[PDB]
Amino acid sequence: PVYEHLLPVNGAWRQDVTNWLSEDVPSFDFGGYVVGSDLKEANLYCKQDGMLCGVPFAQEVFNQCELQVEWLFKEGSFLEPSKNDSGKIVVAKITGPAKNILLAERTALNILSRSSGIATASHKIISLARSTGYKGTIAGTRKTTPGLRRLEKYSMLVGGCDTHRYDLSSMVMLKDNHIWATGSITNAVKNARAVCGFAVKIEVECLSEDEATEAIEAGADVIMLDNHFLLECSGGLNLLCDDIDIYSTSSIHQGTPVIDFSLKLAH
Amino acid sequence: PVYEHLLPVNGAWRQDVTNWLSEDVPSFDFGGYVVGSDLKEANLYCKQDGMLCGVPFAQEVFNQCELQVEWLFKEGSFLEPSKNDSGKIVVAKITGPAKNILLAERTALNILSRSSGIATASHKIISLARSTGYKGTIAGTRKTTPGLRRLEKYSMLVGGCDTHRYDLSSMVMLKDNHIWATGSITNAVKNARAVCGFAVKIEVECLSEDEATEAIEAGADVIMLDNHFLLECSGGLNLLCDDIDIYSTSSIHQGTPVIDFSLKLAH
Amino acid sequence: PVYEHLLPVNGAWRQDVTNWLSEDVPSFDFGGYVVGSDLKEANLYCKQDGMLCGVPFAQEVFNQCELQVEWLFKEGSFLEPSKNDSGKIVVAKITGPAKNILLAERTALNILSRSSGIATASHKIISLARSTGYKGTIAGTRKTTPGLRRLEKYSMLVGGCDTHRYDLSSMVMLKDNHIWATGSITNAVKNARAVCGFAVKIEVECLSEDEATEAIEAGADVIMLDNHFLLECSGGLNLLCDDIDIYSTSSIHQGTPVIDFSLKLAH
Amino acid sequence: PVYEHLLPVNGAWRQDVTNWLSEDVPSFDFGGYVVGSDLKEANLYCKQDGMLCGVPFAQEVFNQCELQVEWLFKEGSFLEPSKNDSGKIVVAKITGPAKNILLAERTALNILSRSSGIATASHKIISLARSTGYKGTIAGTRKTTPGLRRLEKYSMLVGGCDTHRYDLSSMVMLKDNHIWATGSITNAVKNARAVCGFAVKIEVECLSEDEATEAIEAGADVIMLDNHFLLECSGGLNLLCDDIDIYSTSSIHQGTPVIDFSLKLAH
Amino acid sequence: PVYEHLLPVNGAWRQDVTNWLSEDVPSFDFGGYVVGSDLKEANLYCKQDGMLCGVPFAQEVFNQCELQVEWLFKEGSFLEPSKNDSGKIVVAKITGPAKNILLAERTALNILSRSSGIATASHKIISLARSTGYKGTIAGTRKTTPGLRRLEKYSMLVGGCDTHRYDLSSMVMLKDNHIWATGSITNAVKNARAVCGFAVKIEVECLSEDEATEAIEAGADVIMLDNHFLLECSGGLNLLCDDIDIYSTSSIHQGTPVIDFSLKLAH
Amino acid sequence: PVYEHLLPVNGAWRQDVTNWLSEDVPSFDFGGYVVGSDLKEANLYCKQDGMLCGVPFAQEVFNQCELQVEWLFKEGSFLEPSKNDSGKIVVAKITGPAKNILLAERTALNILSRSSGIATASHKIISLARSTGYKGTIAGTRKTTPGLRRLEKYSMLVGGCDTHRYDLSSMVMLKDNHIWATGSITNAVKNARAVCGFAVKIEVECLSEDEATEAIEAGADVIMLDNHFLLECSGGLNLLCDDIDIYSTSSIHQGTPVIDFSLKLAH
Ligand SMILES: O=P(O)(O)OC[C@H]1O[C@H](OP(=O)(O)OP(=O)(O)O)[C@H](O)[C@@H]1O
Ligand SMILES: O=P(O)(O)OC[C@H]1O[C@H](OP(=O)(O)OP(=O)(O)O)[C@H](O)[C@@H]1O
Ligand SMILES: O=P(O)(O)OC[C@H]1O[C@H](OP(=O)(O)OP(=O)(O)O)[C@H](O)[C@@H]1O
Ligand SMILES: O=P(O)(O)OC[C@H]1O[C@H](OP(=O)(O)OP(=O)(O)O)[C@H](O)[C@@H]1O
Ligand SMILES: O=P(O)(O)OC[C@H]1O[C@H](OP(=O)(O)OP(=O)(O)O)[C@H](O)[C@@H]1O
Ligand SMILES: O=P(O)(O)OC[C@H]1O[C@H](OP(=O)(O)OP(=O)(O)O)[C@H](O)[C@@H]1O
Repeated sequence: PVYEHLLPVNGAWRQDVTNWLSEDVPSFDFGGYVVGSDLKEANLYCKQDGMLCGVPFAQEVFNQCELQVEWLFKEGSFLEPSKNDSGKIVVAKITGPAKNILLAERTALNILSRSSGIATASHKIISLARSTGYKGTIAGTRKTTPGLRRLEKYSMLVGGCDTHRYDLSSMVMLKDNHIWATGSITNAVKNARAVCGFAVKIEVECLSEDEATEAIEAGADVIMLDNHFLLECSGGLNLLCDDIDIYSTSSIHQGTPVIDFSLKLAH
Repeated sequence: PVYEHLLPVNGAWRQDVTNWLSEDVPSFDFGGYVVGSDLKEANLYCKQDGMLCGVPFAQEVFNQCELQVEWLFKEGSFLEPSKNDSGKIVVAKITGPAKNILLAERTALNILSRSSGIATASHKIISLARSTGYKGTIAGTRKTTPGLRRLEKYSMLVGGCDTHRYDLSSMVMLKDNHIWATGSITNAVKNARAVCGFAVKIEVECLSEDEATEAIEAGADVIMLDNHFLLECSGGLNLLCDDIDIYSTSSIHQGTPVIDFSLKLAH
Repeated sequence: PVYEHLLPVNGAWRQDVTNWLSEDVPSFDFGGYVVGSDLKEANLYCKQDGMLCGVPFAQEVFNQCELQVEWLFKEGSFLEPSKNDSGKIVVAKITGPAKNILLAERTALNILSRSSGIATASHKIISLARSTGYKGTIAGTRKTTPGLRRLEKYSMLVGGCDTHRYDLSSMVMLKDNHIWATGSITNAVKNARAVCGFAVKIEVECLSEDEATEAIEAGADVIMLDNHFLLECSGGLNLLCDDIDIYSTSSIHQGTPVIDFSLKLAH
Repeated sequence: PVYEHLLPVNGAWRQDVTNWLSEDVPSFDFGGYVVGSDLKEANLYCKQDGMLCGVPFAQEVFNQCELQVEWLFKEGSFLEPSKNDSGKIVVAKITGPAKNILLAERTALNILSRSSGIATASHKIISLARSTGYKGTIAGTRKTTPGLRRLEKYSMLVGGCDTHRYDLSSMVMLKDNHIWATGSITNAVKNARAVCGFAVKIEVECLSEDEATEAIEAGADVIMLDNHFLLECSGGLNLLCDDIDIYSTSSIHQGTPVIDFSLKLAH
Repeated sequence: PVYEHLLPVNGAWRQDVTNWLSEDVPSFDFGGYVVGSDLKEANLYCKQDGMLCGVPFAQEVFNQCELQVEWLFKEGSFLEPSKNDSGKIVVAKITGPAKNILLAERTALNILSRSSGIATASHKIISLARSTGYKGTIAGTRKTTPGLRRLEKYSMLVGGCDTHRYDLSSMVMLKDNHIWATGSITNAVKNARAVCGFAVKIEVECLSEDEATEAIEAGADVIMLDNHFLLECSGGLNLLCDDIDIYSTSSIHQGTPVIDFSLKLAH
Repeated sequence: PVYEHLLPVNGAWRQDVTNWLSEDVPSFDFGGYVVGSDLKEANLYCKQDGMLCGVPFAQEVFNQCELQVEWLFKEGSFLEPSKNDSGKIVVAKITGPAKNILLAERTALNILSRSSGIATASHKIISLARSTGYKGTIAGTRKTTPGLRRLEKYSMLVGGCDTHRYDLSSMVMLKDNHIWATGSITNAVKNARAVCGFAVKIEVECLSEDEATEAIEAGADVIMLDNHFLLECSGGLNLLCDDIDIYSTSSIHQGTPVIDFSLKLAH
C-alpha cells in the first residue's frame, strides 16, 4: 500500500496545482526571462527534523513545470538533517530548463513545508498516545485551511493519524441544536438516518450517560462524551487517555509549525 | 482608510469563498436537514488574545449563506478575552435560518482563526521592531499557503507589516542564477529592466559591497545584502536591527499559531 | 424535516444550474428578442401520474431567470393528472418577463421530468418491498448519469429509497481484485481501515459464508453476498426478499422512464 | 467519415470528463489504495443487444486514467451478445495500473450504457420509419439531460437520427407567444430574421394552412403543423407517417432504457 | 424588439464580466483604499462621433460593482459630440461608493469603446451598401478577437450588419479541402448534410459556374463564388456590388478604430 | 533572452487558449467530420508588412490541436511580403490530421493578426521616438481588450514599448479623486504607501509644479504632469517630446490595424 494511491490519477487536485501556479504568475515571469531555458540540475533540501510529506503534490507541481525529478526518500520517511555537516538533506534531484525550476520552486516548497509539518505533528502525537499503551485512535478535525483540505487530511494519514469526517456529507454529526430542533436525540437520529442511510455513520455529542444511552438506542454509530458503537473525547492537545476509542485534536494540523525545505540549483 | 477597501467589490476572491463552501459540502448537508430553517441567533466568540482579522472574508461567507451579521468590533481591533468571567468575547451577532448558520460556521471560523493569527504575529514583530527605535519596514514573504495568498497577505497588512512582492510578476527579484545566466549583475538588471520596465521595481540579492554597487549602478531598486535605493536583510525571526530599510521574515505568516474562535447558537 | 434542506444555501449545485443554462444559449437567444420583456403569467403542468421531485433545482433555474414562482404542491407529493378533464395538473404559477420564462422553460422541465421519474420509480419499489412485510432497505447505485449525480441521488431520497454510497470516497467497497491484491479479505480490510478510518464504513463483496465470516472478523461494516454488521444483495429489479438488510438496484434511477411536464404562458 | 471527428481534438467536452471523474472522487480513493498499481488486463463487456455508442467519450475517460485501450468494434456497430454461451461480448481490452482501471470503470460504463441506449432507440425508430418507405427525417428534441447535451445529441447521430436544433442560438423556433408579441407571424419572422440573419434557419409552429402560408411568405425555413421550405410534425413516438419532411420525438433519447455494459479484470 | 434581449438573463457572458474584473485586480485595489466608499456621482462621456454600443455589457460591469446607472441614450443611438462646446456627451449618470466607480471604470470604458467601434464601422458600410440601392446583406466574419466573440458579433447586429455563422457548429462551411477529401462537392455536401441535418445550413466555396451548380444540386444552402439558395462574395472592404445576396468583410469588426469614451466623478 | 520565457510553462494563459477553442466549437465540428484525419501539410502565411508577434500563443493553439509546427522566423522578426511574386511569406510549416489543422486555423490566425498588429504599431512609435534622439520610454495603457490583457501587453514588449502598469494591484496610480478624498496629495501618498509598501511604485497625476513638488516630497515614485523620480506625459499619439521620462499612448495597442495572416493546406 502506497499513500499517494489515495489520489485519483486525474481529478480536481491537479487543477488545484495549476491554480496555485497561476496564483504566483498573474502576467509575466520576469525572472524566467532573465534566467532562460538552459538545462540545469538542482537539489531539494530538508533543513529541519521531521517526516517527509507532500510528495505526489510537489511531484505534480514539477510535472506541470515539465521537469525530471528523482526522489531519494519515500514519502513517510523520517528525515533528520541533524548532522550539522550541513544541517540539510537532499530529498530529490531535479533537472529541466532553468526558468521552469525557478517557477516551480516556491509553490513546491510551500506544499512540502506545510504537508511535512502536519505529518510530523501528527506522528508525534500518535507515537505519544501509542507509547502509553493506548490502542485507540487519534483523529483530526474540520478546522483545516480553506481550499487546502485535501492536502492537509492527506498529510494527517501519512503521519499515522485518523482524519475524522472529511466534510458535512461524510459522517453525520449531531449536536444539541439538532436535538433541540427535532425535540430529542432519538428524533434527531431518526431524521439523520432517514437521509444519510446505512452507508454513512451518525455521531452524537452527548453530555450524560443518559444522553449517550438514548443515542445508542436510537442507533447512533459514534458518541462524543464531552464535558455496537464507539466513543470519542475531544478538546485538547498534546497532554486524559483511557482505554476509549477516539480522541480528536486540531493540534495535529491547525496552526502547526512547518518543516523547512529549500531548493538550489547546482552551479 | 479601511483595509477591506483593498478587496474589489467583485472579483475572484468571492468565488474562492464559494469554493471553500463546496469543499465542505460535496453532496448533501445532512445536519442542515435535521436542524431545519427556523430563524436563530448566535454569537461569534474570540477565545484567545490577539488581533481581529478576516472580517470581509468571513462576512462574504455569511453573505453567501444569506445571514444577517452585526460586527461588534472593527477589523484590526486588539481583542483580549483575558477576563476569565468567560474567557470569551462576542465579536459579532448573527441571525438567519438555523441550517445556514451551521453551514457557514466552520468555514468562517477557519478564516478568522488563521487570518487573526497572521495579523497578531504580524503586529507583535512590528511593535517589537518599532519599540527599539527602528524606523524601517518589516516585510513578509512568498512562503504563503497555496491558494490562500490573497487572505494571508491581506492579514499581514492589517497587522502593520509590509507584504513584500505579491508574486513573480510583481517586483523583479534577481539572484546568482540570473546573474550567472546573463554573465553579470549589470546584465541581469538590464534584461530585467527591458521586460518589467519603469513601473516595476527590481531587487538584487548581493553578497558583497561590490555586488551591491554594481547593482546600484545597473539601476536596481532594492538590494538584499545577505551573508536612490533601499536595502534588505532577511533570514530570521523574532530576535540584528540597524537603521536599514527592510527586514523580511516568514515568521509573521508561515507556520504561525492560530487565534481561536467559536460560534454558538443562542438557545 | 424538508428534503431541500439537504442542499447547501450556496455551493457547486447552483453553478451547475448556470452551466445548464449556458448549455442552451451559447451566443444569443433570438426567441427572447422577438418575445421581449412584457410581464407574463404561466402555469407549469404535470401530464403524467407520478411523484413531484426536483423543486429546489427547478426553483434555482427560475431564480437565476429572475422570475416569481408559486408552488401549488410540496415536493414529494404524488400527482395524478388522472382526471381527463385535462389530463394535466398545475403544480406552479410563474410570473416574469416573457423572454425569461421561455429561457427557463426547457431546462426546468428537463430537471423535473427526470427528477420526478427517479423519485416515482423509487417510490414504486420501496412501496412494493414494504408491502410484503420487508423491513429493510432498498438502495440505489453509482450507475448515475455523469455530471448529474447530485440531482439523481437527491431524487432517490425523496422517493423513499436509500442512495447507497455517494462516491469512492464515501464508504469503502472491497472486492476480489482488492482481496487478491492484498492476499486476503483480512488484509484488504486492514489496509482499507488504515486509510478510511473509523468515520467511514467498509463493505466487502463475499461469495461464501467463509468469505463473509472472515470479513466480519476483519471488521467489515457491510457484507455483500452475491452469487455488528449488515448484509446486502444486489443484481436485479422489480421482482428474492428475505428478512435481510440491503437490496440494491439501478432500476430505481438508471434508464428509467420520465414523468412528463409542460409549461405554457397564459394568453 | 468517422463520427468521432465531430468532437474537437480539444475543447470543453474533455473538461467534462475530468469533472465527471472528480464527481466520483471528492477526496480520496480508498479502493485505489488497497488495490495498488500493478499492471492489469481487463475486458469491457456488452451484456445486452444494441448499438455501440460513446467510444470517444469512454476513450477520453480511459486516456485521463492513463490506460491502454484496444477497441474490438467500431462505434456504430450493432452488438448482439445473443449467444448465451456467456450472454456477453468483449468490445475492448484494457491495460494499466489496477487502481487506474477501477477509477475509470464506473464513469466509462455510465457513459457507454446511456450513449448506447440513445443510439439503439434511435436506430430502431429510423429503421422503422425507413421500412415503410418514408424518405424523410426523424429528429430528436431539446429535452436532453441537463449538462449531458453534447453526448446525447452525438448518440442520436450515430444511431441514424437527426438531432434537430442544438440550442436556442441554433435555429430559430417561433410560436404563438412570439407571434402574439409581434402582432403577427409575418412580424415575428421579420424580427427573427433581423437578428439571426441568413446563416440560421427560422421555424414556425403553425395551426392552420393559413398560418403556414403566411409563414412561408414571411420566409420561414421550416413549418410545424401541429394540431422553399420543409414541414414538421411532432408529438408522439414509436407508432401517422406520410411523405413529409420532419417527425420529431423525444422517445429516441429522453427516458430511454440503457444498454448494459460491464468491465472486469483478468485474474 | 430590443437588442439586449438577445443576451440570456443569466449565462456565461456575465461570468466573462467577472473575469474581466479579476483581470484588473489580481490582489488588492490600492486606489480603492485611498479613495474610500463615500457615495459619489459621475458622468460617462462619449468623446467621438459614432454609434453607442455595448450597453448591457457595461451595465453588467456596473451591476457587479453595485452602482446605480441612468442611461441617457438608447443603445443604437448615433452620438455626435460634434458640438465643441465640450466635444463630449454624457450618455449615462452613475452613483455609488467612490471606489466601486473607479474599479468599474476602465473595464466598462474598454467595453464601450470597442463595442461602439464595431457598431459604428458596421453602420457605415451597411449605410453605404444601402445607399446604392443594394438590397442584400453585408456580413461579418469569424476573424473576431479571441474570447470576445459574443460582444463583437452583438456589436455587429446593433450596427445593422449580419453576423454570418457564429462558429463551426453553426452553419456548415465547405471548401476545396473538404471536397478533395470526399472526392467531390456532391460527396462533401452529402457527408455534411448527414451530420448537421435539416436545421443547419450548408455553404460551399465554389470557383466556377459548374462548381456552384453541383453544389446547388447536392443541396447546398449558400454558395460562395470567389475568384432555393443564396450567393456570397467576400474578400474586400469599403469599396463590386450587384444585385446578389451576401458580401462578407472583416473590415466591420477586425482591426477597426475605437469610439472614445471617458468617465469622471463630479467634484 | 527570449520573450516567450515571460510566459509560465503552465498557468492560466494555456487555459485561455482552450477556452478560445471551445468558443469556436460549442457542439460539433461538422467540417472536421467531412475532412477527416488524413495527415496533411500546410503553410502559415503573412500577407502584410509588419512585425511577427504571438508565436507562443499560436504555438499553444497548435499544441492543443496535436500538430507539428516548424517556425521559419523568430518572434520579433520584421516581415516584408513586399515581394509581389506572391505578396505572402511562409512563417511556419504545419503537419497533422486535416481536421486538427482546420480547427486550429481561425483561432491561431486571430491571435497572430492582432498580436502582430500591436507589436508593429508599437515598433513604429518607439522607432519614431528613438529617431529624434529621445532616450526615454514610450508606454502603453490599461485600455486593453477585456480578457485579452496578457496577449496585448506581451505584444507591446516584443514591439519595443513599455507596458506601463499591468493592473490596479501593480503600481499605484493616484489622482484628484484620491487627493480630494484624503484632503491632500501628501495624505493620498501616505495612505497609498501604507498599503502597497516598498515593493510597489506610486504615481501621481499633478497639474502644477506645486502639485508635483508635494508629491515628490510625499515620496511618489512617478509624476504625471498633465495639462529620485520619473516624469510622465500622456494624451496623444503618433505626433511634444522632450528629454523627459515617460510618454504613454493607447495608440500602440487600442483600435490598431491588424497584420493579415492566412493558412492553407498543401494540395
Ligand atoms: O480544536 P480542538 O480543541 O482540538 O477541538 C476539536 C473539536 O472541536 C470541534 O468542536 P466545535 O468545532 O463544534 O467547537 P469549537 O469551535 O469551540 O472547538 C469538535 O468538537 C472537534 O472534535
Ligand atoms: O523564511 P525566512 O527564513 O524568514 O526567510 C525569508 C527569505 O527566504 C527567501 O529566500 P529563498 O526563498 O530564496 O531561500 P529559502 O527557501 O532557503 O528561505 C527570501 O530570502 C525571503 O526573504
Ligand atoms: O445494476 P444492477 O443490476 O441493479 O446492479 C447493481 C449492482 O451493480 C454493481 O456491481 P458492479 O457495478 O461492480 O458490476 P455490474 O457493472 O456488472 O453491475 C453493484 O453490485 C451494484 O450494487
Ligand atoms: O416529447 P415529444 O412528445 O416527443 O414531443 C417533442 C416536441 O415537444 C416540443 O414541444 P414543447 O417542448 O414546446 O411542448 P411539450 O413540453 O408539451 O412537449 C417540440 O414540439 C418537440 O418537437
Ligand atoms: O477578411 P476579409 O478579407 O474580409 O475576408 C473575409 C473572408 O475571409 C475568409 O476566408 P478564409 O478565412 O478562409 O481565408 P483568409 O484568412 O485568407 O481571409 C472567409 O472567406 C471570409 O468570408
Ligand atoms: O488613450 P490615450 O489618449 O493615449 O491616453 C492614455 C492615458 O489615458 C489615461 O487617462 P484616463 O484613462 O484616466 O482618462 P481617458 O479615459 O480620458 O483617457 C491615462 O492618462 C493614460 O496614460
